[PDB]
Amino acid sequence: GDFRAKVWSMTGGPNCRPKHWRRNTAIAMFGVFLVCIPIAKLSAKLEQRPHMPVRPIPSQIWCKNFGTKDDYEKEH
Amino acid sequence: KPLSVNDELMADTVGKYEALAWLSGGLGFFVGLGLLAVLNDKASKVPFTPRVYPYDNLRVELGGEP
Amino acid sequence: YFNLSGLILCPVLGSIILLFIPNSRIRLIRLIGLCASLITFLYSLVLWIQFDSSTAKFQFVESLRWLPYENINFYLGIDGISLFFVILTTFLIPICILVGWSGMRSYGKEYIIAFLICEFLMIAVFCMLDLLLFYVFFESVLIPMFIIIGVWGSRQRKIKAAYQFFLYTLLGSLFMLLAILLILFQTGTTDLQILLTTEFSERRQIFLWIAFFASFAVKVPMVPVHIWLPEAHVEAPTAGSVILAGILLKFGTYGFLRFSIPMFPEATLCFTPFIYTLSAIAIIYTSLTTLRQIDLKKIIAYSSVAHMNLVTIGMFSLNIQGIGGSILLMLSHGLVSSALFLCVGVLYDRHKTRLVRYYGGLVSTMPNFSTIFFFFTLANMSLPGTSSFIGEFLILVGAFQRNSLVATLAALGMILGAAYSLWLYNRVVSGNLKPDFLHKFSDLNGREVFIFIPFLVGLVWMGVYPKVFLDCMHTSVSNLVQHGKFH
Amino acid sequence: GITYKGVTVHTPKTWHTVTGKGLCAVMWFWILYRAKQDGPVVMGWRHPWDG
Amino acid sequence: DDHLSREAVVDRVLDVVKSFPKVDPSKVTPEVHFQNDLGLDSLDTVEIVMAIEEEFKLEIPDKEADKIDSCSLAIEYVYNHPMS
Amino acid sequence: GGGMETNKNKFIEDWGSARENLEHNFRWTRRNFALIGIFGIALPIIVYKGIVKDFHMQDEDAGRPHRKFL
Amino acid sequence: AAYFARRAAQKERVRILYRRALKDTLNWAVHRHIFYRDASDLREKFNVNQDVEDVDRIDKLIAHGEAEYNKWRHPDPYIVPWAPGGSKFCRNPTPPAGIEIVYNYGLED
Amino acid sequence: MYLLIVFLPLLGSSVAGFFGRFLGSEGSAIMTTTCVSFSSILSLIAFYEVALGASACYLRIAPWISSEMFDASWGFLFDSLTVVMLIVVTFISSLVHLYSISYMSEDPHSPRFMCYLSIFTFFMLMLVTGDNFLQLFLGWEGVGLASYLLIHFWFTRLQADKAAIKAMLVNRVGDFGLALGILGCFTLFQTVDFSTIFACASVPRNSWIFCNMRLNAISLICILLFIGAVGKSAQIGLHTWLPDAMEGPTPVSALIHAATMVTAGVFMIARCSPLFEYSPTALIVITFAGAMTSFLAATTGILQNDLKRVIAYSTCSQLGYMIFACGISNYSVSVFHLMNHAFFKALLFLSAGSVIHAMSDEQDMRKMGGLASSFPLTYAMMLIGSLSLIGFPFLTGFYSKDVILELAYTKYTISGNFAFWLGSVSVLFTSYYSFRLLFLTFLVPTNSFGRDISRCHDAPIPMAIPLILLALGSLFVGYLAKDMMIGLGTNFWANSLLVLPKNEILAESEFAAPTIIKLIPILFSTLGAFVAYNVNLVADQFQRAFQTSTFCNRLYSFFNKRWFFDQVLNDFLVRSFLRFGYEVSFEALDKGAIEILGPYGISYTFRRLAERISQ
Ligand SMILES: CCCCCCCCCCCCCCCCCC(=O)O[C@@H](COC(=O)CCCCCCCCCCCCCCC)COP(=O)(O)OCC[N+](C)(C)C
Ligand SMILES: CCCCCCCCCCCC(=O)SCCNC(=O)CCNC(=O)[C@H](O)C(C)(C)COP(=O)(O)O
Repeated sequence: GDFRAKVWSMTGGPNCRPKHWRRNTAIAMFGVFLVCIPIAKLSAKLEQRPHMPVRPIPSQIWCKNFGTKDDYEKEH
Repeated sequence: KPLSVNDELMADTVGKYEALAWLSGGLGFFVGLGLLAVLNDKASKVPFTPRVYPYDNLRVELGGEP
Repeated sequence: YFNLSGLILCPVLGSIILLFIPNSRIRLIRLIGLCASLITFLYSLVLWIQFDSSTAKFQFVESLRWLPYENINFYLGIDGISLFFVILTTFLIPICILVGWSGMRSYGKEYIIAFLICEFLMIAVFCMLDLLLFYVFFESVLIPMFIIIGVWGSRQRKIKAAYQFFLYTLLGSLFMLLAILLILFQTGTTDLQILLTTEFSERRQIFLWIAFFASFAVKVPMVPVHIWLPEAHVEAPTAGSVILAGILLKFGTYGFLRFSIPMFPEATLCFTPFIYTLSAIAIIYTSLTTLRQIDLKKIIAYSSVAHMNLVTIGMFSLNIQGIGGSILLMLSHGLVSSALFLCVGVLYDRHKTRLVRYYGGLVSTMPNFSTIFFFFTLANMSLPGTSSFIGEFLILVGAFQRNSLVATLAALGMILGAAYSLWLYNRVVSGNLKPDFLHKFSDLNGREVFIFIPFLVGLVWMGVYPKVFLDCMHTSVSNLVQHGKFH
Repeated sequence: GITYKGVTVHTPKTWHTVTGKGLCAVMWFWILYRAKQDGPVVMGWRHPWDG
Repeated sequence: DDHLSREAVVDRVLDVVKSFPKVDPSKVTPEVHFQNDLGLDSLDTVEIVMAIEEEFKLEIPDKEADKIDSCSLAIEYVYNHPMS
Repeated sequence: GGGMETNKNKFIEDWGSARENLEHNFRWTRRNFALIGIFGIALPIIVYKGIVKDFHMQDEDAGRPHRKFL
Repeated sequence: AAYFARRAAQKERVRILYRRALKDTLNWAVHRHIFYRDASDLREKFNVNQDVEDVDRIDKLIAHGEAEYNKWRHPDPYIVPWAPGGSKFCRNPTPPAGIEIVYNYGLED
Repeated sequence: MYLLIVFLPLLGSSVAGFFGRFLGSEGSAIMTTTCVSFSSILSLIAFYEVALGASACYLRIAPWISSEMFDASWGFLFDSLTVVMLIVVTFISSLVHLYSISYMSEDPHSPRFMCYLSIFTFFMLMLVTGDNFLQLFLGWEGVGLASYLLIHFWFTRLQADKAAIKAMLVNRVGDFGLALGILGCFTLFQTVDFSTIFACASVPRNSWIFCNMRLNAISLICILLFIGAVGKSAQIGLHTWLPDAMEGPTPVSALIHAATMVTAGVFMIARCSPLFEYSPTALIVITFAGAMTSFLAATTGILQNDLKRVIAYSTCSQLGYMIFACGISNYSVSVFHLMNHAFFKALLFLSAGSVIHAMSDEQDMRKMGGLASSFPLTYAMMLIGSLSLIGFPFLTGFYSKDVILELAYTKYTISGNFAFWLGSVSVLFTSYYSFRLLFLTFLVPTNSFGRDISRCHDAPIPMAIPLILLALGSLFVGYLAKDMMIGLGTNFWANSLLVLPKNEILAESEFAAPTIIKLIPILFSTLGAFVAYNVNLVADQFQRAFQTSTFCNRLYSFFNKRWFFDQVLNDFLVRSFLRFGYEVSFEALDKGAIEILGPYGISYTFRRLAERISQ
């Protein structure tokens, strides 16, 4: 209506369409990509695979905890 | 038009007790079918003997005494 | 070296400085009061840092003679139980000061002075290790709160509510004072560490425990005496309700934790079913009465009785899950409930009404408020990822281990708690607008956005990683679990 | 768009009709092909190789 | 997505009233009265109002559904209604 | 209309005042007596018996004698 | 007054009953090909009773007709989606007019 | 790479909801769709790596709750069972996100809808990838919160708010049951982790004192967990929320209630199988509840006229089938049917929404007809979905429902016979209402209005790609996954599912029974299709019986009004509790009774006492 154009909301409001949403969309991907890098690096470090894979799996490129917990008798 | 004191909480062809009777009949259908299933006694009509596993019914592999 | 002396003297200096400042200088009064509150909060945060979490001995102990023969004296000390209470009671004061920022021109200097005297009195309550002086500062809070309720009340009802609250507090206080006197005469002193090493005859445990329960149960309203809380709470300023619910409701439970659960281990066991019975029906009755309330501040005020009665189930379970998990609930309640009264205070300051009927459709005109209000609605209804769920679940696992039935009855509290919490939000926020009643709106300003920020951060930080708070208490709450036990 | 009495019906585009017919034909051919392979098995006429 | 003009409404309403067996389609003016200009039964006015209702896909509340007794009123009602 | 304050209605305001001034509305009838003597005098007793018996049955299962909860 | 009001009010109640009965009949008979005979019979119910002229017997007939309709009525009637009680009702309503939003509400001095 | 699977939807939601004002209605859709699609491809590599490579991964981030021994850390467990749920949930979520790009093309608040969808997907991923009972509970209640938020996405409606609050109340009773079960788990094993509980789930053979009763420790825990499963999966006890929850958007129905969050109970039962296997008493309850739910939903769904509501009862029946398939202690078949249904029911909802959206949001089957020529694609897609649902031979719904039925036949026990009978009749009823929905919407002579037909437009590209993918799934995925999941001696599940050697009847399900039993579902489906055709396409329409028989009218009302559950349950529980809130607790206990004996009711006699001191 006439007054909903004077209300500020994080989501954007009804029928929101900024003039530069293309540029903002590209930035948002790059920001999501930058914050996803440490999450991926963190995941590859704290992950444990007790069983060796049947066939070469892509996770052996970065993950290094393959067949490490086989000596479970000395776990903490 | 003064508001009612309980003005905070406000199937027309049936009443609460009549619909409760209908629900009781509907659930009694399930109860009667269960009683019929009991009366059938399918346990005594099994066509095969109970399965028997080796190594004393897999006692060791199921956590039994070694 | 940060000790308990400076933390208590900071509000004293803050209140004295404003005492001799002309009232025409309204800006200077607000700045000095806010600065004093913030300095006190930082002092408390520093006191957290240097807190040892491996000894059950009281830390940062300070002594000041009171009687000429050192029979009773000012013994100040904190442990893993009362540290977070001190931090919370120093953190809530700057928020209360910031609440009345715009309208402060009418209140004057007597507002900040009253709140600073309040902070002075509540800091010493959680730090006293003397039974008598704990009572002296226990009942010194009445005068500032009496003044706050009466002078700056909303309607003419302020005279009745203040009288009722004062009378109830007095009747509890003197019946406790008689027990304190009997303990002093028999034992000889009133030091807590000495009273925890003195054997009490079994006949005297029941009488003293009942007398202590009389004063504490009023400030943790169990069942017969939760009729002063709604009236005195509704007839209070926006910042006044934050103090009453944030801290003043934590005296009863803290009093139980400090002076009841340990000084009488045998009496506590005998009265455990009694506390379970009162708390179970209080959770059921209060969470049900909340559905049929029409006042915005009278619904949240009934959301505290159910939550605070869930705490007393945890304390009397006498295990690490129970006692340890009950502390997190009060810290969570001190933040969730006090944040809800800020949300109601936001609505009341703009539109001078509290009936839920007048409110509706605010999601389309006040979206930031709706987002913030919804978040604290989720916290009030024990959602995981919030500080309330951690305390709520830890109490349940602490009581199921002792009695499966009481944990079952208390589990229906979250059934009813999630009922009115969302149903209130649907009425107030969601729905269609009513331009006939109210038509002018304004979303949260800079103060309201900033004020809610520490509540938002401090509610998920405790809700996703409560290990920071828990590991600081296990050494202190485990020594509390067993006192008379030696095996 | 064809009008009979005032009301008109917009003819669907070629892409929709072709895709629908193709998917239906694939479903029918798959059903018949499966009936050729293990149709006797579910009928009980012949085990896979059990007997 | 544009509301049809009044004359477009007139066309459809007059077609609906014309396509009736009891009426005589010789003279059907937009300003006619069902019980005074066409000489119909009292009940068949309800049928015509209904047939108008599904013809424009609109639900007239029953209170003033019978208030429509002339072709003039029907056109005005189906015009001033925005959701039609 | 340059004010944010609500246009309060007489009916809603009076209804809320009546719903908040219910303290002086008892007549001490049999309905109130029966209600407060059942759902305020018996349910607490039933619950207390429930917890006491739960403790007793927990005690007997372990073989320990009953605890004097009085 | 009775000759203009006490009798004519029933002449409107009968219209209301006919409308509601016709809508219910269309609701029960889903297919349009079957609704025609049902509606014809429904009007034949009314068209046979037109022979009456005295109020002493018509009123109880209207009462009985309302009683009958109230019990053969469809449990789940058909409602236009944007009509009240429909599925699309109040989906994205037009915001009310006259509502204004103020800025700089709480500002010191 | 596995943390990215869980946290991409969270990041997409946190971007599209916090900075949607800069992205608009298009950037907010792109963010969530791209994030969920990348999570879906990562789930595909996770399936190639864990399920097929047979190397499960266990990932612990940080401790969440650390009491003396109440340790429930932030752990993620990816095994064979978890990965199947991942590739189902995330793939369906990505397809629903793509569908909503074109569905929510004219709705104003599209970005918030996509933010809600992403947060729901994140909560479901936390549910399925849960190492503890608390992270599982975290997801189990976050999924309910997300469903509540999405049900009243149109907050202006009143029915949407009522449906959302009813769903929250039912899910809250379910959460209470689940919380009691979790409390029971910790009291026995002093842990909430799945590995320790499943390792030590056989030793305890003791009895507890629960609510003045002496019960079995494991059986009580299993029953309490099944209460929560009933609450979330809309079973016999607590199911009224699901049919009413259709007031939300169609993509909400397709994802929130068809594929996911109704299979949450089945997934929790299947995951806790190493614990449910040692409580034979609980399995009987599960079987009975599943059979009752399936038959009741089948009977209720045959007389509904709303297009969306008919499909909801189909979902309820399928969930009942999965539940008593779990009750026969055959969890592999339950998960197989879960994954099968998550395809041809999402397809059904999406095609129904495509019909509704093009028909100016017309939801009544009495006002549509002759849409087959106008909507070729969607008619074909709904035909495929319906044929899969009824269990047409050599199709996705044939490889699971038939196996479930023949397994129920060979469970020679009292509980098994009841489930077999109800599941056999439910096949006939399911065929009947599925074919009635197909006939009335598409093949009967047109009953709609002129305006709806004039404004017709078939599904565009964004609403057709997910449809076509779901059609290919509902055509081939059941056959492809038949061998790995319900094969003989398959090691695909590895240690995800435990079936004790005693209660293993999979081999006898294939060759121990007459061939007639293996053909009962097909015969009943054909009978139901014939009945539906003869009652809808060509019939004298003897509905005059419904206008002359009092019993027939009441019988029609019984099936239409959900077996009189909503009316009876409301009046006898909700209204009673509302009265219990005011007329007693507020009116008598604390109103004046405390006041009259308190400080001013009668204690004000000091005015009548102090004034007398002048004597
Ligand atoms: C706390 C643990 C669980 C977390 C669950 C989070 C679920 C979302 C909770 C908040 C949702 C918002 C509901 C309250 C506001 C109701 C809708 C609203 O008004 O919000 C605004 C603001 O937009 C939002 O909803 C922002 C809140 C949600 C986005 C932020 C969520 C970030 C991710 C969730 C939290 C991350 C961690 C979760 C896991 C612990 C949107 O307004 P519009 O859609 O534009 O339409 C309103 C009409 N008018 C414009 C005229 C006013
Ligand atoms: C769901 C159930 C479906 C419906 C079932 C049947 C329900 C009704 C059953 C009973 C119906 C009746 O017979 S009773 C309804 C009619 N009964 C009569 O006696 C008609 C006498 N005539 C008049 O009242 C006037 O002439 C008038 C009609 C106004 C014409 O207006 P005009 O003066 O200009 O001609």
